[PDB]
Amino acid sequence: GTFLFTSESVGEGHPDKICDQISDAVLDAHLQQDPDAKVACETVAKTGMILLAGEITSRAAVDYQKVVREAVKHIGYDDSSKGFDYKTCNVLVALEQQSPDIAQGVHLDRNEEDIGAGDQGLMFGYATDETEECMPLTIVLAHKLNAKLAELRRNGTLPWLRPDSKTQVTVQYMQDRGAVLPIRVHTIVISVQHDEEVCLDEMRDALKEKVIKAVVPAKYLDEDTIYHLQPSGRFVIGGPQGDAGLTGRKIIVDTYGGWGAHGGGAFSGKDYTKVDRSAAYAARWVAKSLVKGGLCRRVLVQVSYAIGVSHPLSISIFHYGTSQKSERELLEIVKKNFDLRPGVIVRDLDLKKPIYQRTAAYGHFGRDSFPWEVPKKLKY
Amino acid sequence: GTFLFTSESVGEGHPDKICDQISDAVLDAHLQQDPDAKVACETVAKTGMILLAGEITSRAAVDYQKVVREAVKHIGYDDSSKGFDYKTCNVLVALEQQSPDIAQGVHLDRNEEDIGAGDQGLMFGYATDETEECMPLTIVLAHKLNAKLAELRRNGTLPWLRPDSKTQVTVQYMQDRGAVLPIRVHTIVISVQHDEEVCLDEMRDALKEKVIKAVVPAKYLDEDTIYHLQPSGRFVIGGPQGDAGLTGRKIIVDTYGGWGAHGGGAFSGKDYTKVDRSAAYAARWVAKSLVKGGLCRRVLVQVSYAIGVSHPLSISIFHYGTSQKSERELLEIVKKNFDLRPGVIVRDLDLKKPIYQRTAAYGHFGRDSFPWEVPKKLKY
Amino acid sequence: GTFLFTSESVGEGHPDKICDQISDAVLDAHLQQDPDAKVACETVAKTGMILLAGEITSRAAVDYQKVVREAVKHIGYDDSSKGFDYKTCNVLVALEQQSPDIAQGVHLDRNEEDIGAGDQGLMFGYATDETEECMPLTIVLAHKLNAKLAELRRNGTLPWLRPDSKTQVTVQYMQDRGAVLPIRVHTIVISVQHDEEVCLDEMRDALKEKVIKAVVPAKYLDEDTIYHLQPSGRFVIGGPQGDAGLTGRKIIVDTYGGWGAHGGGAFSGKDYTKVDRSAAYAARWVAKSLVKGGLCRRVLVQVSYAIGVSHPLSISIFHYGTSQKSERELLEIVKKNFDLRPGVIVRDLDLKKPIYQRTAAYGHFGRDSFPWEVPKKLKY
Amino acid sequence: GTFLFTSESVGEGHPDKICDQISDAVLDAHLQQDPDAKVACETVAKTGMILLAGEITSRAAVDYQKVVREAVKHIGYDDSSKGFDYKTCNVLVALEQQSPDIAQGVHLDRNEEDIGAGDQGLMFGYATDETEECMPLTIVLAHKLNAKLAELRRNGTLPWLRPDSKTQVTVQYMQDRGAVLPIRVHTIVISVQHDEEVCLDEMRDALKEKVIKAVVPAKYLDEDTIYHLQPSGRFVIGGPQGDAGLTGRKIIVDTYGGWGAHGGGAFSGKDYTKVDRSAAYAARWVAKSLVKGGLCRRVLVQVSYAIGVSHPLSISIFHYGTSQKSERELLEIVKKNFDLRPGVIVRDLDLKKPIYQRTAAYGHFGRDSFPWEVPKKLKY
Ligand SMILES: CC[S@@+](CC[C@H](N)C(=O)O)C[C@H]1O[C@@H](n2cnc3c(N)ncnc32)[C@H](O)[C@@H]1O
Ligand SMILES: CC[S@@+](CC[C@H](N)C(=O)O)C[C@H]1O[C@@H](n2cnc3c(N)ncnc32)[C@H](O)[C@@H]1O
Ligand SMILES: CC[S@@+](CC[C@H](N)C(=O)O)C[C@H]1O[C@@H](n2cnc3c(N)ncnc32)[C@H](O)[C@@H]1O
Ligand SMILES: CC[S@@+](CC[C@H](N)C(=O)O)C[C@H]1O[C@@H](n2cnc3c(N)ncnc32)[C@H](O)[C@@H]1O
Ligand SMILES: [K+]
Ligand SMILES: [K+]
Ligand SMILES: [K+]
Ligand SMILES: [K+]
Ligand SMILES: [Mg+2]
Ligand SMILES: [Mg+2]
Ligand SMILES: [Mg+2]
Ligand SMILES: [Mg+2]
Ligand SMILES: [Mg+2]
Ligand SMILES: [Mg+2]
Ligand SMILES: [Mg+2]
Ligand SMILES: [Mg+2]
Repeated sequence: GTFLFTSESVGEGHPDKICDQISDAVLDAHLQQDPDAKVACETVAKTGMILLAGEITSRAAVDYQKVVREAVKHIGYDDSSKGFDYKTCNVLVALEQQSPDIAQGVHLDRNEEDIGAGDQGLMFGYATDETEECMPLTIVLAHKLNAKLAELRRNGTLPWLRPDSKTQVTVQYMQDRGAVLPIRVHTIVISVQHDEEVCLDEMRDALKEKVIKAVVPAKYLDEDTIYHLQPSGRFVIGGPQGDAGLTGRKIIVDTYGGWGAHGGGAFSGKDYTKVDRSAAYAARWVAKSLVKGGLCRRVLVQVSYAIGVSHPLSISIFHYGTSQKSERELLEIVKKNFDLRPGVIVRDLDLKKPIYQRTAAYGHFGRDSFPWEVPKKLKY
Repeated sequence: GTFLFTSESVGEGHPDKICDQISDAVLDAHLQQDPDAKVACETVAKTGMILLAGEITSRAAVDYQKVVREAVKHIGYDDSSKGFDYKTCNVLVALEQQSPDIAQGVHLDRNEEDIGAGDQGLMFGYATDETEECMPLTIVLAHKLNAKLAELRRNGTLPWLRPDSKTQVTVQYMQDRGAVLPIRVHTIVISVQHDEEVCLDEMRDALKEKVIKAVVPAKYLDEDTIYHLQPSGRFVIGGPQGDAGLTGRKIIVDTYGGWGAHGGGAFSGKDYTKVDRSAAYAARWVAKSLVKGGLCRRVLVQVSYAIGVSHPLSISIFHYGTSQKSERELLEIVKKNFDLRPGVIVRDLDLKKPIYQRTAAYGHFGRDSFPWEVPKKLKY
Repeated sequence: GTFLFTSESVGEGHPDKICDQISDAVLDAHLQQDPDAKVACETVAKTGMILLAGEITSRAAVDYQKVVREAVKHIGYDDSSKGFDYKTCNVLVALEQQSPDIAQGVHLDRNEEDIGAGDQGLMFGYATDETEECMPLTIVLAHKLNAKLAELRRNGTLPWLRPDSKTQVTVQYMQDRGAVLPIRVHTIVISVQHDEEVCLDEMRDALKEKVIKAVVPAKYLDEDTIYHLQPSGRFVIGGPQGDAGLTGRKIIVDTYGGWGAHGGGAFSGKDYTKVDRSAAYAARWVAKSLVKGGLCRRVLVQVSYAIGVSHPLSISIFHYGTSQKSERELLEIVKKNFDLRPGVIVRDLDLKKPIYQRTAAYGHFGRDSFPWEVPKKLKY
Repeated sequence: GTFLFTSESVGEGHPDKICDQISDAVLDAHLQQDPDAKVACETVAKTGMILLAGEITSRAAVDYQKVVREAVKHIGYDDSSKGFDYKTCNVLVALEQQSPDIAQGVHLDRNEEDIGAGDQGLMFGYATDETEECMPLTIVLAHKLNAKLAELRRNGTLPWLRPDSKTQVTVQYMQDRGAVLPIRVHTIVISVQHDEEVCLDEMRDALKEKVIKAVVPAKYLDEDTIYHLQPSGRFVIGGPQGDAGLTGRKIIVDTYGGWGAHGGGAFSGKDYTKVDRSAAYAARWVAKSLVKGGLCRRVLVQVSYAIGVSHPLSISIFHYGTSQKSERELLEIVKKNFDLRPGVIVRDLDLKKPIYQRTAAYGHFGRDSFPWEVPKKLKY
């Protein structure tokens, strides 16, 4: 009856997450001036370099140097001794207008409600009753361990901490009629960039006492729990200097930590016409509405689109046997209650608001104060 | 009892797939000279630009200009009229050595069998008895539609075709005791870059008669099947000019098309010490061995690692109720029969051989002549 | 009594000259919207790449992709078969604001007439009565040979010509009391990029009959004149693909072809507060005013500046013995008649007008319709 | 009888000079392994970025990251607080092979002595008896002021100094039968990058007492000498962050500070087949041999070449009336005594030795221990 499941998360200074945050800072900067900006901004990070590459058509006047450098400052990379500095890094820009062939097929001369999907693709939403926020415990804990590191770095409790971090949590679960019940934490991994001066034993002691014990309820930890803390032994070189970063290379950290499924599309740097984002957000909204509405305990929702077509091509519901209603019955409830055209999702979820930089670390789901996390009351 | 599932694939000239192929061309070039090369090569593509960024420590002498340009030539981008040309594009290189802090924690002064995982992470393998190659029909068909386009482009049957393409296939399935049985094709999408001179009606006629009807068995197509062929209406601008590409932004196309699960790690540009690749390949091998061995009809396998630790932290088996044996029983069979340390996987699957460029389009799984696709005979 | 002197020139598609033209296209684009734009734009060209690097503080909204690509189109690089294409090349931008430390020292809170020099430096102007335009015959002929090539390329007379070209002219002169008198052309070199299909003998025949004989008066050519036409034997690979280009690497071609002197400063990509440009233009104006005013036959003028100081630090006149007046007397005439503060030069020479792209090939001096080429009437 | 002349120099951390030093570090790195390396390496510097662009064909295996970063370390940019750091800056490489069309025209299948010039162009050498090193006093003093700043920076006397500096020296001269005699220093400018903490009055006091008075003989300074010390008032932002740098943008600082003449060609990043360097070095050698041989007091030498042709196209001697021999007589002495083919100059001046990084700051001429500064004994 029991099994293991593992999820990971990364910190705000992880090189891939730096790129996601920058891409969404750029998106927000455009939306502040032009709510209808078309944005597809990829970021690449390596030693001393932020490169912006992609397509933007917008009426906004954006200072890319300022936006990029302020985002990196916020993350905490402000000195060459940390391996990266917002004041002195290179910022290169290779941005062009959106292809007119895409524009004519997707949104030119179309009513906002009837805007075509900005691309083809598939997307999944997922929800589980195992936590109040309707997310897997494995990823919730992984995120919280990274957030605790940032907190202790920023308040001076552990001044040897740097911004680049990774965590991983293995939980032992019991099966419960298709739902899952967390029993204990089996293994925790933490790797975090650090200054030259602190030794390994001090780091491992702090990671156990001030990070893990501050985040994970004691009821989940026991004599058998395995700890891999600074398992490489040394992590002075970090950030983009240690490892190249790219936008959209943490798509499982951004979503459900391996639970449910993923259709492949990245979120960050994209406006609402890119269904990779808007439709994945709507699918989460559907999944969370089904669980918080008491129709099931655990659920996966698939949707798909074709470029230039407003309505989804397919919708599917998988409830793992956790509902008295059939999956067909749930599908019909979803069809009666949701309009999954991108031009309607934008209204329902306020997707022209410049709130995207907030989403780009610690996961897009199970977080405070987003429209896709507020359940819709269902009629049936 | 029936449901829809959708998967996509992309062609060799899709900008993300260009980057995956280049990253693996670079990997292969190093492995040809130095079997123990440590490679973490990211590629970025935009109008007129290939950028290499990442970390390589190798004894090989590699001409990056030649490797990159030959890969782009193979894909078919050989003239400015197509939007990209291997002869005249910019190739920029920002490659450094692997971090010594990583090297000391992972492989320096370690026995090959006892090499630590090159990073933390989670990985999944999947197999399904619905096709002989043990892959989902949705993605098999999607891949084959892109390969047919490349074939007809290269043999001059449809000389208006360009290298950038995307396909998407929705299949109606029936449930069968946890396994899945394909009934019909519900919807097909094809978008492909084209020359200025061909009209939309000629393209849509050719896409139906010479591509779809040449790939999809007639038994799956009927009067109700939906066709979205060149749904944007125009796709002259394409390749990196139309849309920026990055390595590792097609991870679901590379694997199972939404079926099973994904741990988040990209494959291309990485040597065998990066468990994102080696352990995902081994997990496929386990999944396919369980199905071809008659122990189940459909199966998902999770594994996870910590950086610097050779043995996996967790292993999990999910059989969807398609075995007479318990999941615990299958886990014990897997533990008795496989050694999932990266330093052993490398031997079993010949992962120092320069065969990776072959994997970087049309999916890494269900393909001819790879060691991870040859089942292991199981003792129990 | 006789001696040789040699000067060179390059065509509009020479890689260095591509960069000068782009830098001045960017300058003009800013000046069209903001006459007080502070611009220091460097351009770099290599295979498939235009990079903009430098400092701009301006109220203008400039589309750098459009400006760069239109400039390259004008030059004639419009197909991958020519080695470079404005439609498909990479354009990268690394532009920041002008340093506030420079701004505060040079122009903030200063009256326009009393603006400080934007940098330290030295500059020279030169004029010679040997041609009506008051320029050395060697460089006048070199420029005209490149312009003839562009003409015959653009009108289809020699359709095998490509935009990248270089010329060089050696003239035998006689001394005449410090002035110089051209006697004959001693040697001509022409190298020009060409298509694969034309042979060397056809090219050399055309270069003699349709280019040289169309430009150089027959009185200068004789049986002893030496011709080095396509002396490398093959020049198919050309433009940035053959040789990297940078802004400000043709400063002698831009000025006097080795005659007179040079202080080292580049012209292109710089607004009027950069005395490298404004003061060199004023010094030409002084030199040409002295010669056209009948005060001398040949003259060199030096000026110099310190950053943040409005008046020149030094002014010097060298007349080669070609005046009845002393050099001291000429210096006093120049001091009475010219105000060489950058904030006054800007008024006199209309240096906020967007006419700089015009200057960036075929030399900045001896050209039609520039204020620095119209003599000032001198009082003394 | 008296006149002013002004020359400038820049420090090792001036952004243009950073690029020259890097380009020559790369050249030296290749020559250490392959004496016949063909090198044309341009460097570009901006905030956080070193870009290498150009053409190299060589048997050497060069680590461009190491070479670039070590050069920047030597200069003194080792912390983000100084505006640039060798440890954390971006290094990008866009290097290709030399064009085969150039190679076939210049050196393939040719005897070393009969190698063609690597390009067309003109070059000048100059010498003056006004100093023992046969250089203009104006530029000698300007160089020495920058070297003094570097000395006091590096020994901790003035720890507020940073690596980016510029100087300028105006000397009052008397005419002496075509030669020039220095009388006094008229004006000195010094601008140097500095830390936030030092005030302007302390800087100006130190610049006068510890720099100027330590370099310039007191006999040249008097009550009328003008001092412009930190004339901008503030220079905290500096190096590539303050101003973009490029290779070959200090060609007058590299040579004669405005005296004599310049043909336009840059020196740094080029092997001996590029006559811009080898022939300019030989022309200096000729000029210095004429002066040290007692044939004249001041002399200018022009040479020119065509690509693919070994012998110069023209040679000219201008002695300013400082010889009893005619210029024709001096030309014939030069022709009898020198062989100015690049394949002979290489032997005479040891131009395959990796000593070029040494030349790339403080001028290429008048410096200790170079073959072009050792006079040839002349037969006539
Ligand atoms: C796995 C190291 S790196 C990925 C592999 C690397 N591209 C290579 O060249 O081998 C991925 C992430 O892991 C973290 N990291 C970096 N250095 C260390 C280190 N010395 N120890 C532990 N973790 C580290 C950072 O987040 C980094 O982005
Ligand atoms: C969805 C177009 S693009 C992704 C959106 C784009 N970044 C934007 O700026 O809007 C993704 C892929 O879709 C394909 N594509 C490109 N142009 C067209 C087009 N005009 N019609 C249909 N498909 C197209 C290519 O594979 C391309 O990489
Ligand atoms: C001297 C060739 S290149 C400068 C040298 C080059 N960097 C190298 O790597 O050897 C300078 C210029 O010369 C012209 N050029 C280019 N190819 C040829 C050629 N094959 N024959 C004659 N001239 C040529 C172009 O203007 C070019 O910018
Ligand atoms: C003239 C400043 S800059 C050239 C102009 C600049 N591109 C602009 O955007 O206005 C040239 C050189 O001058 C020195 N410099 C930089 N900042 C200052 C400053 N604040 N005061 C004095 N000199 C300075 C450095 O060597 C620099 O490369
Ligand atoms: K990476
Ligand atoms: K993209
Ligand atoms: K060059
Ligand atoms: K500059
Ligand atoms: Mg990554
Ligand atoms: Mg997608
Ligand atoms: Mg993509
Ligand atoms: Mg990973
Ligand atoms: Mg050049
Ligand atoms: Mg200057
Ligand atoms: Mg400069
Ligand atoms: Mg030259």
